[PDB]
Formats: sequence, structure tokens, C-alpha cells
Amino acid sequence: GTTPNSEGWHDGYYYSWWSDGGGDSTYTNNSGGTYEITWGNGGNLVGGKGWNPGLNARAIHFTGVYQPNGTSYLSVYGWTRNPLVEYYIVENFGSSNPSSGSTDLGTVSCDGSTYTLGQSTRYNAPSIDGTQTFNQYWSVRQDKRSSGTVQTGCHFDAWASAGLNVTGDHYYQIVATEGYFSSGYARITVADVG
Repeated sequence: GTTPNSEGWHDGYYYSWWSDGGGDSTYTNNSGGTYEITWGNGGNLVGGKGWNPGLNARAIHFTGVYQPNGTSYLSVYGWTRNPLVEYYIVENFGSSNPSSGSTDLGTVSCDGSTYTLGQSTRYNAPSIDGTQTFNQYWSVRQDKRSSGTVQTGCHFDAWASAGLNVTGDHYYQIVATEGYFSSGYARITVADVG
């Protein structure tokens, strides 16, 4: 009995939950910075807790249980407007690297690991502002983990040094769990430690 799409405030944190309706799955907001997602096969879904607005430099801690059975990722995720950008700082992932179809921009060292940087463009696709064209910025951790601190400003400075624009107006900034035609479970707690 799939939880309906929702976004807004819970216990002082912003959250977003969306699915394409094809998979059975339950999204629950728990106390404080915690959320839980249980999902089956059949569709595309993404949900998590965080802040609105995001900042170019926030120190975000996360911890918990992350158990994908197939294609999935755990990342700091969010959007800017002017320009329209969807960005991903990927800390862990299942069977496939979500940035494999993007242009390689080199590496950066952040929070104890090398991260591979990338950029892609999506044309006429679903976004926070309806069907639009937007750029996607990627930073993917080489040493996968399920707990730790992410200094987002390490990634936004790396993207800026690579030529990308990072002066957009921020929308939300969450620690999101995504599943893509595969089943899984996750229970994650986030916090701002800056």
C-alpha cells in the first residue's frame, strides 16, 4: 500500500518523498532527524530528511542502516534555481554507479576519500519546476560508507574549480535514499554539525 508523495516539515527538518507508484513501499518520518524506507521491486523512488534552504557549505552528519538488494544510492541531494541544477554527493551505492553516464571532471579529496566528479544534462524531464532542462552535478565517493560527516563546501568548491556554476538560489538539501527497480531497506538519521 504505497505511501503517497509528500514534502514539507517534520520535527524541525525538511523532508521530501516521491515514487513513480510502481513499487510497493512505505516511507515513515521518525523522531527528530530520522526517517525509514522499506521498498519492493517495480519502480523508482527517492526520499529523505534535511534542510530548506540548502547552503553551499553545510557540515552534515548521517548514520544508520542501509541495505539495498540492487540499484540504489545514499547521497546528499538537492537543487538550485538560476541556474537549475540537481546535485548529488554520493556516499554509498548498490550494483551500479549512478554517475556512469556523465562527463568526467576529475577527482577531489574530501572527508577521507577521493571522490570522482561529473556533469550531465537532462532535457525536458521531471524536475522541481515541472518538465524542464537542467544540469546534474555529481561527486561520487570511492570508499563507500554508511555513516560519517560530509562537508558540502569541499564538493561545491571542487565543482566551481571545474568550471561549473554554484551561485544558484538553493531549494532543499537532504540526505536521500533512492531505489531503482530493486528492493531494499534503510533507516537513516541526519544532523547539522556545523
